[PDB]
This record gives sequence, structure tokens and C-alpha cells, in this order.
Amino acid sequence: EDFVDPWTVQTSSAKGIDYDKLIVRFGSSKIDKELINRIERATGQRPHHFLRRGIFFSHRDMNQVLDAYENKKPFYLYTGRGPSSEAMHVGHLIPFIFTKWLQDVFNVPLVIQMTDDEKYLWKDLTLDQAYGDAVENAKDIIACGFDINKTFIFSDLDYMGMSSGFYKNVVKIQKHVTFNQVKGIFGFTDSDCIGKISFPAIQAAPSFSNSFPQIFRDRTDIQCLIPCAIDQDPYFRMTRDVAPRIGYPKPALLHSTFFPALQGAQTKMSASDPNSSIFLTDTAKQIKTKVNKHAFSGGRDTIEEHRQFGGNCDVDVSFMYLTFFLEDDDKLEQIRKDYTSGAMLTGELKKALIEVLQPLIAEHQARRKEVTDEIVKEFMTPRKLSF
Amino acid sequence: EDFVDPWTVQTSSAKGIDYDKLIVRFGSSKIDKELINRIERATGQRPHHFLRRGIFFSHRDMNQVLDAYENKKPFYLYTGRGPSSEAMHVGHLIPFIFTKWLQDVFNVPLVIQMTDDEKYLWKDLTLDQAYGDAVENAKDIIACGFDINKTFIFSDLDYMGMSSGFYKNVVKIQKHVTFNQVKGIFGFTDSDCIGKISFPAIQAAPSFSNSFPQIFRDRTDIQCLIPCAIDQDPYFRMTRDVAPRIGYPKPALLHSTFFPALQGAQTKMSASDPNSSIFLTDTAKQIKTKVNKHAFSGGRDTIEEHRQFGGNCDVDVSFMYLTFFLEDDDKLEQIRKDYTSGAMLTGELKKALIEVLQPLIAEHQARRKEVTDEIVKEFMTPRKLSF
RNA sequence: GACCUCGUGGCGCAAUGGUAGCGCGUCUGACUCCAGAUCAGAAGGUUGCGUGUUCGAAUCACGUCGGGGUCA
RNA sequence: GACCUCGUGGCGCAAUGGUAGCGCGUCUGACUCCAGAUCAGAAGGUUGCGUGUUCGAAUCACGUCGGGGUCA
Ligand SMILES: N[C@@H](Cc1c[nH]c2ccccc12)C(=O)O
Ligand SMILES: N[C@@H](Cc1c[nH]c2ccccc12)C(=O)O
Ligand SMILES: N[C@@H](Cc1c[nH]c2ccccc12)C(=O)O
Ligand SMILES: N[C@@H](Cc1c[nH]c2ccccc12)C(=O)O
Repeated sequence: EDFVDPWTVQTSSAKGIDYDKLIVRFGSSKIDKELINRIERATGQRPHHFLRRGIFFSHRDMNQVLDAYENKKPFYLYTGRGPSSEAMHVGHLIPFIFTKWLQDVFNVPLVIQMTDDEKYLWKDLTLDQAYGDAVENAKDIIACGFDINKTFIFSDLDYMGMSSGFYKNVVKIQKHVTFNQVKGIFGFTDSDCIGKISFPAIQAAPSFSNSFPQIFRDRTDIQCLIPCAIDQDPYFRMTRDVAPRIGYPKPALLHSTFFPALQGAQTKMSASDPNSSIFLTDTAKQIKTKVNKHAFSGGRDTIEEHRQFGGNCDVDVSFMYLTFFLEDDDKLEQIRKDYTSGAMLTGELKKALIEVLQPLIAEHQARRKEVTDEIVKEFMTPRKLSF
Repeated sequence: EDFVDPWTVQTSSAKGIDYDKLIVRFGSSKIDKELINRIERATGQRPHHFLRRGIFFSHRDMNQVLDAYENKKPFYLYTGRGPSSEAMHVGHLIPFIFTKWLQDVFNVPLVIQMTDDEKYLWKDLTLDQAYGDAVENAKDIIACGFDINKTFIFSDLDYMGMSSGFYKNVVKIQKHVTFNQVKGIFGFTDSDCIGKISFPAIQAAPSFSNSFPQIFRDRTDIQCLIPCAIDQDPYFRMTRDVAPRIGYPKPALLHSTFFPALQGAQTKMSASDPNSSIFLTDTAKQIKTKVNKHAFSGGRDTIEEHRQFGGNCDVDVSFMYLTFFLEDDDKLEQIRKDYTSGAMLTGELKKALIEVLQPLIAEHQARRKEVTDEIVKEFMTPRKLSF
């Protein structure tokens, strides 16, 4: 019995979360082959590997989004981030990497939310500190290549006070969610502060277009698509239930699996936990070390046993990371084959990984460094977005 | 055992609420003669009759406000209103009448809050309807003579989205109040909506100057004074407890007694209840009728018994209303004397009342009619206030 | 997503198959200098909505809207 | 406003008057192609803050800050 909620991914199996069980448990829908070819037919583009490889595996109302898109009816993307301190590891990238692709292939506007107020309520920092962390994380997000002409990155602490329609939708949503409702959904108790208790309303507000008057004037019927880590589904199950009751459309969803922590898929990568993560501000040596010194293996103890029994892929953190970052499907297969056959040793694998991580993480740093203050401020300026 | 909270004033005694017991029960301070002369010494003005006659009877930190004022340290007024539909009776005026005086004699800026979002959560209407009711009630408030150069009337639904510091203080406050805290203070249950559960934070935010950046830039140490009906003390007991913990000063308070309902001081006047109120949009005949047909009497049944036993003032709604609106202290005394002695009959009294109500309510209508849309919009424009 | 529950004159209750009643309130006249109190009388709902079963339903069933609760 | 309660190495616990210990975690070497597992060793806190009582306090008292609870 795996446990998954907005603040905890914990399972006993080394193979990690049983996503098939998660889909059922949550009521979401499995993304099947049909849906994928259906996505390709609509974009005229080859499905991103996260879709091919089941990284993004679950959805909600996707066919309706496609049915609309295909019929010239526009949708907009909405995803977000809880601002961090120094953190921001590769795991935090998956959703954003996919969102950038979705933005390209479908050519649609996007709103990214920086829940600095959330952190302020959950962690121990000042609004300035929280807001700061956000404007900062903005760089890394921007560094993913989001089109500045179709992307609006905002901080709750800020935008809330400069929008004639966001707080208005928070009030609507709040009126339609009870303390009992969220007590169940998230697990809040009478002891939690009123601020945490009503925060869900805020993570839901972006699902409704008229929350962004300067981007959609006051249109209240524009489809919304939320790419995100399955652990965020709770907010939007709630959002989908509130939607009709206040006369707005339900946000569609594309769910992604968690990026396994270095010590094993028993949990997801996280800045809070020791050596479990590879940060976006990591030197090629640090990247190299962490992989050689912390990545859990599915390979046999000795070169001896490994040759006669090969390694196990269902648990090899290194092989898992490759499933996420090695583009070429042929190379990933060769490795899976050889590693399984014993033909390849764990270290030869750990090396293949580091060869793909270092350059990726390096490029990120390279693009991050090109993010000027003028730019950040632009992305973060309520303004009309293209399309 | 009288019962008083933000939504209910109920007592069994015809003499109404035992305010002395209320002060103790709430922990507030009785406004004694000293404090009154102290107010006169500071303003160089004769204390308003609400103070002379105990209408405004309780306070919190008033001496500190005076100590500061007298030493050239400025404070600002903050009071508010839950927007109504057609309502707005004389009872709703007391606080505002006194606030206008305080504004004059002390010469200080003022923020008036229109909790349209509160109504939206508690009643059954649309945000437009709620916002509308507010912009409307604004007229009647303005009609009280508040200096447009020192007064800012705002609606939560609106201002919240155009302030770089209000929502910021709501977030601070929310983090420092638990669901249990407000469950106790107000009586909210797990069934109430998250919006009602965290609303108190909003009625508290105006107590802090930096909530109004366009009026006080980002000063966080400006004394605040809240004139209000004692039934609102719960929000500010809570506000005073949260204040220091977030590094802001505690709001001072001036409490006023309730305006007794026509049928008797057992409850306060209210639009919800039948014939218990006299509306600001009432014809001289309606005013006249309500008083002759509904005002509870303390006079004897027949002219006979009344002459030998006189009337009772501790329960006569009409005499109570006069205590509120008859300026001249000598006339009020003559009436109290004669009515008690039997020298005057109840109807002669009911007549004296109507003679003071009709002209007052008439003037209000007269000034309300002069409130142009340009003006309302002005009062409601975040802008620098004089002093 | 599924499940439970409620939905009736302004308010609070009743009539679990064959004509929707009561209390509070609201209005009248009597009585009082008024008001209250006390007497006497009256007005007000096709039962959230749409069907269906039935000779006939508020009550039975399906659907739907809305409030509250609950589940992996 | 008053009252109760807690506050200790990153985490989670202990020592209710006379020298702050343990577990988890973190680092080393052994072992493994790595990692994990298993062995062997080590580093890390003057106990929210300020006093006071005492020969001596984390533990007692006063004050104060912060978390949680409670009252008319
Ligand atoms: N609460 C999320 C941040 C977030 C806000 N809105 C979102 C929409 C999609 C995904 C994530 C988000 C986090 O901690 O990462
Ligand atoms: N373009 C990369 C995404 C990416 C950006 N920055 C990164 C840093 C590390 C790994 C991947 C990335 C991809 O398709 O996967
Ligand atoms: N909630 C109060 C309105 C209000 C808001 N802020 C205030 C400050 C003082 C007095 C009243 C208020 C009411 O219903 O009337
Ligand atoms: N100026 C009046 C206040 C007031 C304004 N409008 C009113 C309407 C009815 C009664 C009083 C008023 C006073 O001093 O009491």
C-alpha cells in the first residue's frame, strides 16, 4: 500500500509506486496507445518520450481537450511550483520539461504559478524571503525555454494584489469547499492555521481563465490543461468538483510519475532528504560522484555473479534516470538489453548516465545564466499573451 | 445571561444587554468620566453625546492613543460595514455618526471597509450583487459627511486585487490563527466553508497600516483606532492577539451599545426582523407610524394609572431612541422627568421622538441624494489621504 | 469518480401512496394615551426541477439542481 | 486579558536538582564493477532567551519569545 499525497511519496517496494493502482485509487485514466497516437495526429509531431515511455501516464478529460483543439477550440496550460531555497533538482524538472513541449507542439499560452504564499505558510520564512525564492526559481523555470510571448509566470503574493479576477475566484471556490472537505482530501486538522486550511482554493484559481483578466479579459469558458506530478492531483480532484458548481469548466490533466531518489525508488528525489538529489547547480564532478556514490543498483554484488545473472532494471535508479533523460530509444534498449544480459556492468551504466546528465545539467546552467532581470520581470508581468 | 456575538444580540431583560457584565465578559475597559474629560482636553471640543450618555461605553488602549496624539504621534480610524440590500437603518448609523465626529475633532484619516466578500460567503448572492450592494451602501456612508480628503472607502472584493499590501497582511494573519482558535471565538464548525473560516483575517487586515500602501506607503507602526458596535469586538480581540506576533501594533477600540429594536431592547434593530427597524429610506409618515404602531412602551396601560405611576424609562424604546438622537441634554432631562412623573403621556413622548427622527432621516436622504457617482468613485479610489 | 442524506407557506415542523396540516411570524377588529399583554377573526404553499409507475403521490422509481457527510 | 502545555545535537526520544545519553541520520576505512546490505571506527548539542535560588540545575522559581490547547 503505497502512500501518495501533496507532501509524501512513500512505498515499501524497490520498484517504487504502483502507478496502475494509483490511477484506480485516484480515479484518473491510464494514457493508452490510442491517446498517444491521438496526440500525434493533433500536433503532427512525434510524441515526446515521456509519453512514449509512460513517464506521463495518467490524464483527465484529455480526449475532450483534443476534440476541442482539433476543432479549432483553444485551451491554455497551467502548471506550477512551490519556490525553493537552493533546491530545484532534476526531478523538479520533469513536469516543466513536458510543459514546454506541450506549449510548442500545441502552440498555446501558459500560466505558471509560484506558490510563495504556500511556502510562507508551510515553512519558516518571511514574505520577502518567500517572494525572493520565487523570483529566483523563476530563472530556472524560464531557463527551460518557455516562449516569453505565450508564458505568464506569477507569484501568488504579488499577482493576487494586482488582479481584478484572481482573488474573486478564490472567494468563489472557498465558498464551495468545506473544512471537512479539505480535512479529508489533504488531512488538515483543527490545529492547522486558517491560512493552510484555505490555501487549496488558491492552487485551484488558475484553472479558471477569468482569474487572468489581462490575459483573457473576462472569458470564463476557456479549456485549461494542467501537466503535473500525480502527487498534485488532490488539489485538482477538488478543483474539478468545485468547477461546475460555480459555472466554470473542469481543468483537464496530464499526470507524471515521480523521479526516484538516488537511494532507491522507495521514495522520490527531494532536497529535504540527504544525498537523494542531484541539483541543477551541480558541477560535472558532483553529478559524477552522486551517481557513482549514491545511485542504488539492481546489479549483482560481484562482476562474477553479474555476468551469469545480469542486472535488474526494475530497481536500478541509474537505468530509471536514463528512461527519463536518454532521448534515443535505440540506445536505451541496447543498455537495457546488455545490462540485463550481464553484458554490461553497473559502472559501465553509471558512466553512460553521467555522460547524459552532465551535458544536460550544464546546458541548463548555461541558459539560466542568460536569464536577465529584464526578462524575468517581463515573464512576470500580467500582460496579453499571444494566442 | 445575555448573548452577544457578530451575528446575534439576544437577552431576556426588557432593559436589554447588561453592558457592565459585557465589559467584564469581554475584558474591555469601561469608559469613565476621566477618559471623557481626557478626550475633551485633547480635542479642545465638547465630548459628543454618545460619550456623555454612555452610548460609546467601552474601549481598549484609548489612553495610549491619547498619550500618542497629545504628543504629536498620529493615529488613523478604521471602521466598516457589511453591505446590505435595501436595509441600512438608523441603528447602523450610530458607529458611523460617531466616527465622523472622531474624524473631525481629532482630524485624522479614515479607512471604511465594505465586506462585500463577507456577504457573498454568508448570504446568497453573486459577487456582482454583493459588490453592487457595497458601492451602493457607500452613498449612505458618505452621506454622513466624511471628509473626502481624509477618507478611503473600499470594497474587499475590489481593493484586495489592487493593493500590494492587503492580501500580504491577510496571509500573515492567517498563518497566525488556527481553525481551533476561530472555532472558539466565532463558533464556526467543520461544516462551514473554508471561506467563512478564514474571513476573520480579512476583517483584521485593515488594523495594520501597511495594508494600505497608497495611503501609508509601507509604514507598519501607525496607531489604529476602531470605533464600532461592541458585537464586533470578537474580530479585534483576535486581531490584538495576532498583532504583536507578527510585529504590528494592536488596534485600539471604542465600543458602542446596540440600537434597540422597536419591539423592545431584548434584541437590536435589524433589517432581517419584522417591523423592528426604521430605514434610512423612510417617509415621514412611515417614520411616524412605526413609532406610533411598534415602539414598545414603558408607560402604564391607561392614562389613569400613568398619571399616578408615571412611565418607566429603563424599558421605553422611544425614550431610548431619544437618548441617541436628541442633542440638547436639557430637553432629554425634561422629558425623562415628566415622563417618569406621569406629567407626560407615552404618546406625547412618541410625538417628541417623531419630531426629531423625521428631520434627521430627512436630511440624510437629502445629503444622500447629493452623492454623485464621481464622488463615490473618488472616495473609493486608493489614493494619498490628507494627514 | 462512487456512496449516503436532506430539499415543503418568510421561519421551524407534519402528512412514507387516495384530497399538504400545525406552531412562530404576518394582516384585521376589540382593548389601551401608545406599544406590549390578553381576547376574537383572517390571508399565505399544487411540496427544488423534469419525467415515469399508478384510477390517485409530498411520500414510489429514473433523471437532474442545490446544501451536508463519506470512501480508495 | 487569564489559564494549561511544550521548547534539548538536522530528526525523533532520555537524564524532574550534583558531571546532557540513545536511536535515525551524517562522515571514515573494510567489502563490492558501483550502490545497497553486512562488519569496524569517528565527528556533532553548555539543553529558546535573560536572570534568580543553590556548593552544583536541562530538570526549581521569576521574567521573556515561540508552537499548541482552553475560558467568560
Ligand atoms: N503546490 C505545488 C505548486 C503548484 C501550484 N500550482 C500548481 C499546478 C500544477 C503543478 C504544481 C503546482 C508544489 O508544491 O510544487
Ligand atoms: N531539453 C531537455 C530538458 C532539460 C532542460 N534542462 C535539463 C537539465 C537536466 C536534464 C534535462 C534537462 C530534454 O529534452 O530532456
Ligand atoms: N463584519 C462587519 C463589517 C466590518 C468590517 N470591518 C469592520 C470594522 C469595524 C466595524 C465593522 C466592520 C459587519 O457585518 O457590520
Ligand atoms: N448629524 C446627526 C447624525 C445623522 C445623520 N443622518 C441621520 C439620520 C437619522 C438620525 C441621525 C442622523 C447627529 O448628530 O445625530
